[PDB]
Amino acid sequence: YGESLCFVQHVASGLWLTYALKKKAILHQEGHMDDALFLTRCQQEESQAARMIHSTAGLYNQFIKGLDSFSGKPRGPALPIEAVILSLQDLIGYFEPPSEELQHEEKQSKLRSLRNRQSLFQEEGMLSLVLNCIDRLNVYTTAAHFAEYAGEEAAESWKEIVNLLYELLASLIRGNRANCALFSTNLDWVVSKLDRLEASSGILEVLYCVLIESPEVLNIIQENHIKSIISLLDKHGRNHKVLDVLCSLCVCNGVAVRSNQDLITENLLPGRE
Amino acid sequence: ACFRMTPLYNLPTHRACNMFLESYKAAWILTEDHSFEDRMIDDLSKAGEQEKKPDPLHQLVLHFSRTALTEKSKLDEDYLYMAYADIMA
Amino acid sequence: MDILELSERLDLQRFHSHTLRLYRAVCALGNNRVAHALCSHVDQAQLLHALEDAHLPGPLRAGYYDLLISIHLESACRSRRSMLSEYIVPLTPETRAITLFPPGRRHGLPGVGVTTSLRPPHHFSPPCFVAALPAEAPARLSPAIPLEALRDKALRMLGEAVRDGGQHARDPVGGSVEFQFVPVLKLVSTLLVMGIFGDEDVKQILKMIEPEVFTEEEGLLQMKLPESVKLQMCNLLEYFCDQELQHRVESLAAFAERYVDKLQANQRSRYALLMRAFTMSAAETARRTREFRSPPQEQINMLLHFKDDCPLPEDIRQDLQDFHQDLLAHCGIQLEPQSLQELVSHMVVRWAQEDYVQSPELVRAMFSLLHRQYDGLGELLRALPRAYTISPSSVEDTMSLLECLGQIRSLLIVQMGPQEENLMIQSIGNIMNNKVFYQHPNLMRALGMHETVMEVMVNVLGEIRFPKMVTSCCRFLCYFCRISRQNQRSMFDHLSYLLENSGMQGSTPLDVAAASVIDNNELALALQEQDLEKVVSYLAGCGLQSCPMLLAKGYPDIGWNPCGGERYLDFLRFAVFVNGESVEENANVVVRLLIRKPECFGPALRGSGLLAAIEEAIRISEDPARDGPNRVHLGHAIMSFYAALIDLLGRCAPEMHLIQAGKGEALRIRAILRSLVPLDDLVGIISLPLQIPTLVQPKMSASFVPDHKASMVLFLDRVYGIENQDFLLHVLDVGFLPDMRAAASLDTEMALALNRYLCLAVLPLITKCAP
Amino acid sequence: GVEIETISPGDGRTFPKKGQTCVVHYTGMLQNGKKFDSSRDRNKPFKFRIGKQEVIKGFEEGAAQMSLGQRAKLTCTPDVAYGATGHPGVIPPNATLIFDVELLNLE
Amino acid sequence: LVYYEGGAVCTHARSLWRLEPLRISWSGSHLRWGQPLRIRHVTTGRYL
Amino acid sequence: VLQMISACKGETGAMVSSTLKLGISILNGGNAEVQQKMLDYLKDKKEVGFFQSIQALMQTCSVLDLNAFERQNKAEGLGMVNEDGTVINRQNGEKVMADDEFTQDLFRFLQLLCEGHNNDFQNYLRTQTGNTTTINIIICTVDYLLRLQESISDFYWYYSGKDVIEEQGKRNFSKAMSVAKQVFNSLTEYIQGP
Repeated sequence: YGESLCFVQHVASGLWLTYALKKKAILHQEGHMDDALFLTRCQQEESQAARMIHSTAGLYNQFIKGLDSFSGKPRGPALPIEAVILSLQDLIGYFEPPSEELQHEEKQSKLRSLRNRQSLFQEEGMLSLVLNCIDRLNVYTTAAHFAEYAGEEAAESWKEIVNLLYELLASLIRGNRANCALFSTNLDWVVSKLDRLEASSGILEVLYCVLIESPEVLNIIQENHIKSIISLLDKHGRNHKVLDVLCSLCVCNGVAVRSNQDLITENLLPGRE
Repeated sequence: ACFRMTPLYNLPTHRACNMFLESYKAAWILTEDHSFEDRMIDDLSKAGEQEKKPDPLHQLVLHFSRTALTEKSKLDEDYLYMAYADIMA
Repeated sequence: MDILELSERLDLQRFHSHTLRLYRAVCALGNNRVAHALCSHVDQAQLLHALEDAHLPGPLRAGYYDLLISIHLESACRSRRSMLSEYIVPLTPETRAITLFPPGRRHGLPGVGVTTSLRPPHHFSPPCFVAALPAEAPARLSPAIPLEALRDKALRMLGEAVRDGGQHARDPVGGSVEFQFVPVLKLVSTLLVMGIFGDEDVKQILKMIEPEVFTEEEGLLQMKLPESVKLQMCNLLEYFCDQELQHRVESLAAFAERYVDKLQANQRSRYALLMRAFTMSAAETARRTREFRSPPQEQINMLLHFKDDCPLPEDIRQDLQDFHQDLLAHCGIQLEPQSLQELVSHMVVRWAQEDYVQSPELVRAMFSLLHRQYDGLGELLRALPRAYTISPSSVEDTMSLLECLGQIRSLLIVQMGPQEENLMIQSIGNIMNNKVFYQHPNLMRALGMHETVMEVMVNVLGEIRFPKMVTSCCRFLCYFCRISRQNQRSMFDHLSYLLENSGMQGSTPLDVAAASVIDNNELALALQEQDLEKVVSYLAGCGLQSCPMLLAKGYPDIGWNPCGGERYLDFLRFAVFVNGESVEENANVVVRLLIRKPECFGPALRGSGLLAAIEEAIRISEDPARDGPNRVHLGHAIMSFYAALIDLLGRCAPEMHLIQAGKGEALRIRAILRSLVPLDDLVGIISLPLQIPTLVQPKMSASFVPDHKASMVLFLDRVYGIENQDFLLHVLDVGFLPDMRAAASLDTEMALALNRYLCLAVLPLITKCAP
Repeated sequence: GVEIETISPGDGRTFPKKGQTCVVHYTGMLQNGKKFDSSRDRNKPFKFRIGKQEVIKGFEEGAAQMSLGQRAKLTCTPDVAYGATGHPGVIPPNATLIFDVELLNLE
Repeated sequence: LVYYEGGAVCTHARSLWRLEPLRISWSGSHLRWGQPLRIRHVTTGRYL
Repeated sequence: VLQMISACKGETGAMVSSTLKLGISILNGGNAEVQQKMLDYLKDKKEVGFFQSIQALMQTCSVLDLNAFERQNKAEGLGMVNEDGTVINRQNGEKVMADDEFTQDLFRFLQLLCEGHNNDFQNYLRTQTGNTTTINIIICTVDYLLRLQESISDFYWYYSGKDVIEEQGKRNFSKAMSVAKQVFNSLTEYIQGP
């Protein structure tokens, strides 16, 4: 290792490979001494993490294949309900941060591991695929009537897919401010699905943690999206999930915007009911 | 200009009283050299005798051992470390 | 439903406690417009009966109290806490009789006496809702509450809460001792730092915290408190040590009046005494170098060399000797508990030997507190040069500027909105008509204004969304550079970002970079070489970069931008040459860093001649379709680029007494500069006649004005030069006289524009070659 | 058009005109039975004078018709006080305002 | 298509490649040069 | 003292200029338990980055180059500035070798890190098989040494024409040979170990 100066090579054609910022690999016939590369092994704790996304990705391309086979044609390949229902709470335990009772010496090391762990994953999918499967999962509203396209094993597990999907989406955006910046481009997608009557426990604390991490997302919400929050405030009880989010949206990094200050004193306050 | 720039009783008193303290700093408190620092540290050292709990200087040292391992590419320039490193130096 | 009944339902008080944090999130960061509106919602007696209520729960107990400070008196504490450490005292008659010790060697009680620090009022406005609505309001300010009734309610809660704490109640007010003592102390700390209480009602809080030493029951400090309530105690004792530091600088500011009032008549007695003392010849000028040679901030250091060179008598040396050792004894050294220097020194170690802390803020807070009162002398030494003294007839001018500085740093921590552009610029224009902006240039160095005006610039510079604010931010700075000159090098290390975002209509942030290199040679030759290739990087970019200002306007296409790179040379020329003397280092580095760039020159000599550009340029400026078809003109920028190019090569040459000497390379830049640019290309442009007005007057942004003619005449002068006469009778054959008789024809802006040329350039060309 | 109903009988002697300062110890309450404005909470009498365009025109004509010691009831329609949008955070648009007033002193 | 990039992509997941030979028995031994191998892709998972 | 260096990685600020005075202070005396305090604590942590801090911190030092010298040679003659001012010589400083105290204290820190004649530190300081990155400090110091000699050799060849040499040029020589005084033995207490 390091004293290698070796290249990879053919056994039958007998010719080496190098390139001609991204450099395309070719089978060049001239060759020069720019192929004496040194071998380096990286850290071994995330290699099985790189393989588990491969295995679950082979599961999820099957899930992309199977769901739209009956989406365009009504029914009056077997789907693996038991294989996808238990694949995700182990990822929830995998992505859940440790508690507050630890010392700062050993907890922040695992925190710095888990941040670049999800930053390692967000290059190869991991945040496009969740909405790429829920984009035609949320198109039906009922639990057993509109979800009769697949079967009773899907009509019974209507709910237990999406309450883990939105929990996974929240644990992606838990704390880190490097991957929530690309969810600023279709913020209407997270602010138009609140009163859909199913899985309201995930999306609210998705939207709670998208506004703590980065200030590049809160210059987008003007008055066309701020009354849907008041609508769920009046339509789903008196929560503490729904007022700390407005307490967090106004102030960021110790500086506020007053294009978001009196917009709730316009609506929520002078009604007094 | 040095031949006839105007003397001190031509500039007013409110301009003289500020020319005062800027040189008073370089003349009077600049030359004071005392050892106030050995008096503070042995108090926090002898505070271990009371009537395996951490000592008050070790609280400061374990404080400053973990204020610098934050998730940051640029380390924070603090108010008190440039004083206190000189103190216990 | 009662607020007394949310102590048992476990569900409605977790909701109602978080309605208040949204109520103080909207009434925060200096936002005062809904602070008026929410006063109608939650008002005065609803606060004031409920705070002196006692059966309230803990979270709501703290939340309403933090709400009542964030809704009313936090827009008034930022302007005082941001300027508590800056010290300006007037020399009013109340600043002549103050002792450091109370007369009657005992230490005085801190925080009281008389202070005369210039601080603006909080400007309280009465809240009303029946008023008529305007139209956009200019200014909306904090609601007014009678504090005369609240000044005792801020004390009585603490006064009976401590006799409760000495009685050691098991279930006290709010549920626990933490909810007993955290909210009312954070209440009293804001009014204590805002300065509402007088000097004998803070007598009572110093009876409160410590009734054993502060005498002119149980104290607050010797009970066992949790670690979350006594950081506001560290804040208020930090405030007490801050005004204890204020008393020292107030006393020394009185002594600064005292010592010059002592000696500036001894000085004129000395000058009148030795004005007629002609008994000394070789020594008279040596003692007159004390009189007329030294600078006025150098005689003050010459005055006080009495330690262990002093023509001053022996009756005037000892009052400051008794003053400064009294200041030492006022500090921690005794100069050979009983005071608050021994009160809180044994308090931090007392709290530290009790239990291990859990918090990263208290172990920073009181560890910053005790080093303060230990090295009080070192803290005074770093707080006194940022203190100034103003004659007391300028208070009515300076409180306006202090309110404006309380406004600009109330607005820098809000992000820029739709109507936040005008309140910025009329405030920094209210700076301009103040007549303290030019009387003293260095109190602003103590106030710290000259970086807060660019910290607001880097917010909007990081496209640009605020075109109004940039030419107004540099408007303040461009006049700030040339009121004095030790303000110049406070801006010099900022030049890695001052011209980093320069590559607009109006003024651009390169104007202040050009003002950073003017009017002195030591600000000119001390440029580091790594900050100059970035200018020619933009010049080599615009050497074939087209203009985004032209194709979006609809004007014809030229593959490079003449006006985009025209003022990149004006900064370079003022960086090279200042005030009649050439630099010997930077003039050597500018030329070879210029001439290995192939794109930084024009497209003609990159290879047609020099007149081949200008002969097309004049005719495309005459044709309306070839030109722009509103002030930006491709027919005048093409020649303005060349005029900015050539004259820098003219006065980047070294001087003439370095030509005959043994300089091995100073002749070589001269040789390569006569070799790349030819000589017969000069006589054509000096030979080209004018379109002089006669009876019309043509356009100054579309014709050949002599601003460009004023370049080649100095390019002729000393870097090419004249030695014999067969060229002398040819440089003035057509070059000067058909245009100087054109001046004679009407001897009208063009006429004086060419007399600028005639009385700036051509006469020092022929006076120096008159022999 | 504003309807006035007295509450307690007063003087009937002095009713104000232009060039007169006035004190009114007013309370405010909207039509759905909610509190929004008062001077009871102040312990201050509100001080203004008529003809300065200070109060809204649904109040400036009703404040010039009463006397000393007189408690009245004025029901202002939304057309005479902030018709379009109004003050943000105080009154919703086009809601009626009902004030029960009392003149304290000073004509 | 296979490329080569700088250091920002050099900490990602699919820049990693593994070594396995053709035979099954004792394949996890210390090899020498002259042993035919295969270059393993781990994230998408298709050989080069 | 070490992790506040390890989290710095390439900043020559003013706090480094006190936390290395503390390092001089706590490593002075030739103590061995202060060395065995550090060795196991660095080897079992396995966090490289302090050695790249020492890699980057010693090459950002100022040299006796002769283009930044003859300009302040002229600027030092300007004692009196107009508009009622004096030269702020302490605020201008010496622009030639302004980083003198920084590399003065760093080299005595690496001196007294190994003055105790303990050779696991000398094999450590050049060869770290326990970590994945060798930093090899000694040839970096000798490239610093040859940058020094090809600086001061041309400094001598610049004024070999003039016989009598005056004050400030030789004071600039003095505060350079004063840091040469310590970098000349800072690699000798790497080699006098057995």
